[PDB]
Amino acid sequence: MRTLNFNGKISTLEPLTVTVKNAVSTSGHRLPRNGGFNAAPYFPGTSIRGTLRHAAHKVIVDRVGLNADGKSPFDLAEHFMLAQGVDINGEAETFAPGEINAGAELRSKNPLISLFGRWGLSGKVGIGNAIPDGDNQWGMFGGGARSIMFQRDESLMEFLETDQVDRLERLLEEQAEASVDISQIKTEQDALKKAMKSADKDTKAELQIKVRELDEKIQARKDQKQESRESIRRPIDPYEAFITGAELSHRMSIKNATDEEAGLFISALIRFAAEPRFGGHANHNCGLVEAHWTVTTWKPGELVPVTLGEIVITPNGVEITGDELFAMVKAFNENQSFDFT
Amino acid sequence: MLNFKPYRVIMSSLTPVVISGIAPSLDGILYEALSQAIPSNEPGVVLARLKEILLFNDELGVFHASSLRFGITPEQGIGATTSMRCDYLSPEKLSTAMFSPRTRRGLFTRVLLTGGPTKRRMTTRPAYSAPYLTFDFVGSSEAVEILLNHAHVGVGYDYFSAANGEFNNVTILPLDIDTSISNEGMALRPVPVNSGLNGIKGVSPLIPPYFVGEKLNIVHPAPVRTQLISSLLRG
DNA sequence: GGAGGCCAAGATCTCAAT
DNA sequence: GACCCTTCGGGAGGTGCATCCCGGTCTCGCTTGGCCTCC
Repeated sequence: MRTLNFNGKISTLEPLTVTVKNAVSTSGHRLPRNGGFNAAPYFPGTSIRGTLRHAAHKVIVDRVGLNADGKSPFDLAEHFMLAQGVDINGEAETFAPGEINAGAELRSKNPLISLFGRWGLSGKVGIGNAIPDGDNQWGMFGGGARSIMFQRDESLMEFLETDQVDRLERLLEEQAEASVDISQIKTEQDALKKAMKSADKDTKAELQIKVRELDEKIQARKDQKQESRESIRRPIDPYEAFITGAELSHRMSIKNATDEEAGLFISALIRFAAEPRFGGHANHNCGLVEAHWTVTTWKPGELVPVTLGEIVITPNGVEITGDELFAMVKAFNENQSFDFT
Repeated sequence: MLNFKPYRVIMSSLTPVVISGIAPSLDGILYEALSQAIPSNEPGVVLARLKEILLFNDELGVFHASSLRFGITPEQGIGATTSMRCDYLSPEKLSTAMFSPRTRRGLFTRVLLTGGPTKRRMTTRPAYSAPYLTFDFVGSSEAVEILLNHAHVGVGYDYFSAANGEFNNVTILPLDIDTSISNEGMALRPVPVNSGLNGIKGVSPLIPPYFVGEKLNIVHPAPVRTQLISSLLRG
């Protein structure tokens, strides 16, 4: 029973990005910000927590193994209890709200639910945000522009037959016509928008009405298209991300960690290192990181930190330093009482 | 029980703060920090230690620890943001390598994600984004410095899971007047209604953890208060 | 023949932008 | 094998010409009944 504080850094080998609903406006894609567009962004601790919870779930799945028939021994209910923390059938224990140290038996039997809680049981694992260190460590990556594979490489036309070439020509013509028509409709809509502010309070309704009707006219115009509903050639919008080699401060903790729960957490971090990526846009290999955490605890009876070791995750391997951490991992590996069902 | 002097703590806010109706108080943060430092969750033990680093007002039954007050600069002021939490059911989660789905005609019954017990939960909460967060207290500056810098505590709601209210650059500067409970007759923290202090009426415990214990009729300040950072540093 | 499962249907509309 | 004595100056430009175009997406966070096959 002790608190294990993980203080360290996260270095991005590749750009690190995340899509959040309230941060992604119609003007563009942005990282989460604690304020305006001039504030420094951050990588949410919710995303890191989700990635590490999935890693711990994978550790549990590997440990438990598969049944004789080869099917996983977890059904949907247990899967959602371990993954999302919801109870879908109402069969979960409902502890009394008064007490705090509740679920002692459940925390002893299911280390994953103890670390990352469920609804009705608080979790011992706190995972903080990844706050950048510098001041220009974010940029508009991605971007690009989808092209037409036959207007770029002429050798590909030799493969097409005559009917397919005719189909391609029809597709290009339809794309151009629809582009022009939709541009005209958008021009009219924007003209409405500019005079919308100058419009009177009574006029505030029917101008929005015409904007709406223009929108469904765009939709119907795109529906009229036959060869393709969407224009193949299009600019790709860039996504904001942390630059390569950005240093992000990360803080993680386990509150009242037994050796088994801390061992499960260390094992999750070990398994996380096989594919250590956060966030999305994995098609551009984004999210790949390397991190080193200084595992420390509190000296019993006084407010003095005690360093127990260090965990370093690199593309070349995982380095666990400190006899205490190995003791935690061994304690998790040797326990024979866990029941995750 | 120590030489306690009035201090003002100013921290830089890194993440939007979610306020659970009543503004977070510094004694709550210190209670969580001590619950992590002391490997104990018993309220009696943590409160017994918390009284060694925060002055306890016996007459009112509350710690000399003010509530949250956002510090606004001319560059950035108090803003409105939402705390977004979602279920990301990846192809790995929806895979037979993790669980065995129920089978009909050999096909696997898909998870109903638009609604039900197994829906993607798009839980969103109001949050506030300001450059600085400020608390007033009377206690040991060293212990509070250590707890704020090294413990896993934030300002607001559910910092453990969502990491809302992440802060850094904790600055503690001594004060001249104890402005931790009262100031010009207005309560700066949840105080008993009979204290004679003005503020918004409400029902809440007086000592942390504020989710545990009988909820008495209290008087607390407005949940969202802002002060200029220049006027906060004046001391 | 419930019983599992899918799919379509239900009101009107949301301004912030280096 | 002893030591003088180390230069002056002229003279530095002018011109054109500065392009055309595409093409900007799809979801979704709810519940229920109607209906298709299934055990």
